[PDB]
Amino acid sequence: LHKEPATLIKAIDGDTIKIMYKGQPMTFRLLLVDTPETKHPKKGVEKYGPEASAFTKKMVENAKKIEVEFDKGQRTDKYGRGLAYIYADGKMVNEALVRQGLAKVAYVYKPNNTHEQHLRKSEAQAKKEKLNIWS
Repeated sequence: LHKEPATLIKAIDGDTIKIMYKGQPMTFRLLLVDTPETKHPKKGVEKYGPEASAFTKKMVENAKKIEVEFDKGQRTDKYGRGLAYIYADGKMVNEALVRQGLAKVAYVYKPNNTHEQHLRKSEAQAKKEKLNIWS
């Protein structure tokens, strides 16, 4: 797995960010994490939804460099969204959200599950600290 440079275009939700990748605007979905949504299909603006959303947004908007890291499996989902680990200044956005109890580790689909263990380790820590979602 390789990190590739990308440019922020706009944060959309806790789990979705629009980025310029290899010169193309693309919507990216954060791999392996589910955050509460402000959009969400059925639901709507669930609890911690606005919180996860502001977290992702501040973190990617205040970064000097954003990098995209594809997993070993398919790289887009059925909506055309990129499936990646997103890094802000060397820090993985997907892990940061899980470490703060602002996301749960998702339904996992091999072979896109390389950082599954790391994330689960951060999820257990946030639960144990009883943070946000976990309180």
